[PDB]
Amino acid sequence: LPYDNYQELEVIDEYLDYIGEKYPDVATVVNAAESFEGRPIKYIKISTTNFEDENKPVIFIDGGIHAREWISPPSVTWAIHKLVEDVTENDLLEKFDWILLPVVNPDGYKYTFTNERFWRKTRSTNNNPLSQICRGADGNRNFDFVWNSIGTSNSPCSDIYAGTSAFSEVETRVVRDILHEHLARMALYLTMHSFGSMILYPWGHDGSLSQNALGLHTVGVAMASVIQSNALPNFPPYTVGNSALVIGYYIAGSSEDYAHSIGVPLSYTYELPGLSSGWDGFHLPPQYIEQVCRETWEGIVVGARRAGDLFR
Ligand SMILES: [Y+2]
Ligand SMILES: [Zn+2]
Repeated sequence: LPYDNYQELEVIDEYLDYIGEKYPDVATVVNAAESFEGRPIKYIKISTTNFEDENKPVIFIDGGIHAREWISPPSVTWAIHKLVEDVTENDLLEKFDWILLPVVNPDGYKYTFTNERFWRKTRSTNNNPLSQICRGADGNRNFDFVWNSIGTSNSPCSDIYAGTSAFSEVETRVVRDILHEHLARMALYLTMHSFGSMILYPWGHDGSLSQNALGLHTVGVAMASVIQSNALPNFPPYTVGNSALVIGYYIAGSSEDYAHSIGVPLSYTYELPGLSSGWDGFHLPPQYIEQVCRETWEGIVVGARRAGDLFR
């Protein structure tokens, strides 16, 4: 178990393989692709009907796009634990099929363990020689959404580098392929990040509302509310709202915006808690990991329920 520590990439990976092997009648692990460096990228597919009954919408949750945000992956694997290992909300398996990608960017995650704790990009290089020095691209700037128009830098060494082109990163292409393959029945998309205790929705490039703003801000407020009553007295309150207006700046190329631009009705970027305003924020004290994973699961429960209502 040990949700008492931030686990290594191999541990997270081995966990999906454990769920896949132990509960094959409800879970299926798929090795999407290979990261830039050769590491397998994996997600797990949970369904009590083998993804066959298309009348059941899909819930897609992912984390680990940003290497340094360590609290992100365990929140995703805790959802996997709650969906397969300790099912206390049976209606969630009845009503939906699920896809969870704990770590979208494995080369960057591992690298925060082996080399630099606060690296955020991927670890790719390209025909351009300067990429030998400046590796990777900001994954949450890589999606084809007004790509590179704002919130980025053309320097391959910037941490907000958008990549050589939209979806130039295989890690980002994996998320894309999931969105499209399940677009028809995807009721909700949650991409987990850190930190700020925030639940953000499109649009991130200009801070304007989308046609589905009412539902977005209603289900968020409802998720943020259940978190709050399950949270620890010392944690800050959740802020719900438009991504750009809450986060304070404009960003082009996010996965949340991209997912919304192609039709996913409810798509949010969850900025999990941090207790220090600086780099320390990306390292919520370990003793809190199981708590943040637990409360965040209560948010996911309310949000998947509300999203199911609004999808029908
Ligand atoms: Y460095
Ligand atoms: Zn992030």
